[PDB]
Formats: sequence, C-alpha cells, structure tokens
Amino acid sequence: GNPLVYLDVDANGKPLGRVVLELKADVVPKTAENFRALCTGEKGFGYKGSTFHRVIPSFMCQAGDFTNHNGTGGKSIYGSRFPDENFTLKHVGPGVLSMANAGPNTNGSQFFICTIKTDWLDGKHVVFGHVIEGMDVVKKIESFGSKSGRTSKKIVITDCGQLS
Ligand SMILES: CCOC(=O)CNC(=O)NCc1ccc(N)cc1
Repeated sequence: GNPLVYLDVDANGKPLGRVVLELKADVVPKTAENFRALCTGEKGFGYKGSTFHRVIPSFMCQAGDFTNHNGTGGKSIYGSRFPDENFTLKHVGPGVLSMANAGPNTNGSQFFICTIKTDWLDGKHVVFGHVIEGMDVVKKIESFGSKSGRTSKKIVITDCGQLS
C-alpha cells in the first residue's frame, strides 16, 4: 500500500531522531512518488544532506532545496516543476505533509510539515502525507525557528530512505 519513508535529522551535528511519514499514494500518486524517490536517492539526487531552511513556530517547518539551499531551488524527478495533482487532502492539523510552491503548478522538491492546522493553505498547496512517528522531533525542529523563518541551528537531513 502506501509508502513509509524516513528523515533522520541533526541540529548542529547532534542527532534529533527520526521522522516517519506515510505518503498518500492512493490519493496523489505522482506527488507521493516524487517524494519517495527523492528520499531513496535512486535517480541520483535527493534530500540527503539538505536542510530545513525556513522554520516558523506555530506554523510549519520547510525543507528540500537541495540545489540552492535557500528556498529558491530544488527539482522533481519529472523535471524542474510539475503540476498541482489535486487538492483532495486538506491541512487538518499538526503532522500534515504538503508541497511548497511559488504559485499554481510550481511543485519541485520543497515540502513542509505543519505544526498546527493551516486551513488557509487548502486549495493552494498539495497535501500528500502525514507524520506516523516523530512529532517530538518535529516540535524540536520548530523550537529552532523564528518569525522570519531563520533557524538558530543548522538542521540537516543526514539520512533518508524507504521503510516499506
Ligand atoms: C508554507 C509553504 O510556504 C511556501 O511554500 C512559501 N513559498 C516558498 O518558499 N517558495 C519558494 C519556492 C520556490 C520553488 C519551489 N519549487 C517551491 C517553493
């Protein structure tokens, strides 16, 4: 059924633990598959060694720019960008996993994990998964953010892959 993938996260070289995510391939197969392949690194590129570059407490933690490392870059397994698959899943609460974008139909590799219900993003960002285990690790990441999004520690995805 749905893939389970993981992100192991460090803050200034000290391990925070693991985040496990279910990808909703039953609802958004193209979006799920992109994220899965970027966790395994099987196309020759992916999230390993990239950072959470924008973290805003009581909102979300954002990551996945492995080309420019600053929120301008990243790419998908299909090309630079790919379309909004559908908006069937909603931002219902903490732990929701959703695609970052620069407007309609600009999905790449950047993603965010919500730390509250972000209902005003419904219809604008494609929801494609949720946190199964490791919300404590996410709350730690959140604690290193600020209003501007700047992080007070370097937060690195030191390893990632597929569990099933
Ligand atoms: C809570 C979600 O906040 C955003 O997504 C704000 N946008 C954002 O950082 N946009 C930069 C960006 C550039 C290229 C791609 N592919 C994706 C994103």
